[PDB]
Amino acid sequence: VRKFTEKHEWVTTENGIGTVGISNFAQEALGDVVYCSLPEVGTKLNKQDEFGALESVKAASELYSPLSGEVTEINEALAENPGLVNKSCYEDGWLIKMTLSNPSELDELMSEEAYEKYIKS
Amino acid sequence: KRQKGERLRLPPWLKTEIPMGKNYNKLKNTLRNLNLHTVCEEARCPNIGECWGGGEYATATATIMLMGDTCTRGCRFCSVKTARNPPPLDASEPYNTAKAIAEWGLDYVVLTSVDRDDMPDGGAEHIAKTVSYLKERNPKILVECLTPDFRGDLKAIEKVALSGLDVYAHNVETVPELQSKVRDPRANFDQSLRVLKHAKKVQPDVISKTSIMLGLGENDEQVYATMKALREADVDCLTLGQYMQPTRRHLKVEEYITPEKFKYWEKVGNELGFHYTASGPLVRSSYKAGEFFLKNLVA
Ligand SMILES: C[C@H]1O[C@@H](n2cnc3c(N)ncnc32)[C@H](O)[C@@H]1O
Ligand SMILES: *C(=O)CCCC[C@@H](S)CC
Ligand code: MET
Ligand code: SF4
Repeated sequence: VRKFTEKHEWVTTENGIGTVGISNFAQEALGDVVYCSLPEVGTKLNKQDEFGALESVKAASELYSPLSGEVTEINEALAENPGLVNKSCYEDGWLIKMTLSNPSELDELMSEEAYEKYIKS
Repeated sequence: KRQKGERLRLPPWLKTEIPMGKNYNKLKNTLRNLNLHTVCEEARCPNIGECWGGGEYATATATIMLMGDTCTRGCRFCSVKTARNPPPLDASEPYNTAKAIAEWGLDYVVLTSVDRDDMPDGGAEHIAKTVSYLKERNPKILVECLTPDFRGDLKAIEKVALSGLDVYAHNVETVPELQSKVRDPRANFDQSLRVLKHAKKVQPDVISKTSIMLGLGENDEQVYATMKALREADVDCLTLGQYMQPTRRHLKVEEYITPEKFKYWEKVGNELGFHYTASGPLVRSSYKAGEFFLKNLVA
């Protein structure tokens, strides 16, 4: 169960924890990622709040929150291997993990098959 | 210090958006159906969103890359794939290219290609054929060709300059001092200059054009000497843009040139006598080439 945002961010939930990353379409557009600006653990985010940024060799994009919640963990493997988000955007290349202050916000995100039509139409 | 020791952070004036929209997917669908490639995609150009699309309500264009997506050369700045034995030429690509441009309705079209040093004529006939199919379907259409150097083969250059094109483009890329560090060693400044000079003598009515990348370690004295040598070779148009690292395994940016400094280099091009000088950080050889041509050469 993977939902998407209009800014090409995905989220998956398990045990009340949302794992946030960027889609495969976005990382392909961005290229080889070099630096990931991630928020400190404990940051309280609102939906669509700008919580970070990604810098690639030939591109840069901002990261916007798909949910309202509190940041619980950041992917520490991105400091030594930032290329994980390019070739593991849905698994090892995740960015942050957060709580869900308002789980009903998941209905505002599009499904995985609605997002493929979103980028192809 | 600034590269090969550290990394320079991307300045804000180089950030672009993820390509998106209906025009962008229309162009993509056409290219995949016809088995065509673009330099925009393979060189990972940051302007794809702007050139290919818009808001869905604009004039979409893209620079088709002929002769496959795999080059025989390994330029240290170029993210186009490299292989010693590229696949053979698709003879229908010159014909399918004219179909894609007829579909897009372009009045101005830019064509380019990978280098095919494995080909006896460097693929010049394959390029010239695409131009002929375009002019056959639309004689008034304006076509610009960003061609390889053909390793200085004068017969290969002639074949392209006789195809009927309007603009003959070939990029010098960098200053003469950095040719061996930046380009594939099969290219050099004197050879690139010989290409642009010869196309004029093959067809004196075509417009010659070349591009330079800044930020690879050159200094201003070398840049002005390069621009000065280009006017003495009778090159009409000039493009200057910021070099940007396309892949972590390609060259690091030595310096990020400010926007004001590109505006200065536009003035130098006007002082030297270029018919137009497209200058700016995100400017590339094909970037808004139609606008620059029509606003400056038909004016
Ligand atoms: C196709 C044209 O686009 C330019 N080009 C190709 N790759 C890059 C890059 N990383 N950065 C800047 N310009 C590039 C070259 O000038 C080339 O000739
Ligand atoms: C990265 O800067 C690649 C630039 C490619 C320029 C193409 S799209 C036009 C010639
Ligand atoms: C896409 S690279 C530019 C055109 C040609 N392949 C050259 O380097 O001369
Ligand atoms: S000749 Fe050089 S710049 Fe042109 S496509 Fe091949 S590698 Fe890229």
